[PDB]
Amino acid sequence: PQITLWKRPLVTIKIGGQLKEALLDTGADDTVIEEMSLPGRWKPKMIGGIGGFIKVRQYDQIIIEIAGHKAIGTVLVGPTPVNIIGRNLLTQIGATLNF
Amino acid sequence: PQITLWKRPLVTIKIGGQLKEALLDTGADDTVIEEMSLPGRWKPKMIGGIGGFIKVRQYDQIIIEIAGHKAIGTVLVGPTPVNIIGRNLLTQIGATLNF
Ligand SMILES: CC(C)(C)NC(=O)[C@@H]1C[C@@H]2CCCC[C@@H]2CN1C[C@@H](O)[C@H](Cc1ccccc1)NC(=O)[C@H](CC(N)=O)NC(=O)c1ccc2ccccc2n1
Ligand SMILES: [Cl-]
Ligand SMILES: [Cl-]
Ligand SMILES: [Cl-]
Ligand SMILES: [Cl-]
Ligand code: NA
Ligand code: NA
Ligand code: NA
Repeated sequence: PQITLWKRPLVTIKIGGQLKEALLDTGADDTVIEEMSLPGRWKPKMIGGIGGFIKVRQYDQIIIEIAGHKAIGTVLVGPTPVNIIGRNLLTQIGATLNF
Repeated sequence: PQITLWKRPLVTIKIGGQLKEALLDTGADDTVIEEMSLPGRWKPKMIGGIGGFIKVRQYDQIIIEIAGHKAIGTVLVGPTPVNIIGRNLLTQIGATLNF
């Protein structure tokens, strides 16, 4: 599938067995998910955006499904306003920007 | 043209007669450029993202070139750490997300 950008590119994801909505974000290096209970070991990290940095929990090797595609990689969990799928997982699902 | 996402999707832009580098950002609603003198009328705005809000100057109807593509639209000028091309201009240059 090919998405225009007239609306936010929101898709369904599954993480921790839960369905959620998230933004496909080519401008994000990392994947940041809103506060949730997620099993697995983690470590503290800061991540930055406009407005400055926030403290998150970094979980490595998390299995996530993104619009039906399975990916495994690092997921950051913390007080983001919007769930973001960034380039570390967009590359694993084969997403590209075309134009 | 197809851009893979193993690295940040940075392109060259021309704005105000000056060349700059900017990120093609499907997760951004708006286009945000670092502090610069830009001629024209503007009005203040606040925009938000991962670390909170920043104040910007909103300029409408700015002529901009993005990776060789002309566009005319709203540019926000303020203390972003990275120049961002968001969906208001990605739709004009014909970008789509393919996965
Ligand atoms: C630019 C504006 C119009 C404000 N839009 C947004 O910021 C919306 C806000 C939405 C709701 C909150 C959750 C994020 C989403 C997506 N974003 C866009 C989104 O694409 C945003 C754009 C951006 C890129 C670079 C630097 C700053 C801002 N990316 C990000 O917020 C990601 C998050 C991350 N760590 O992966 N930041 C970066 O990948 C990133 C890269 C380089 C940096 C250098 C110094 C300082 C900060 C840096 N942040
Ligand atoms: Cl780390
Ligand atoms: Cl299944
Ligand atoms: Cl200047
Ligand atoms: Cl002027
Ligand atoms: Na789906
Ligand atoms: Na106007
Ligand atoms: Na794909």
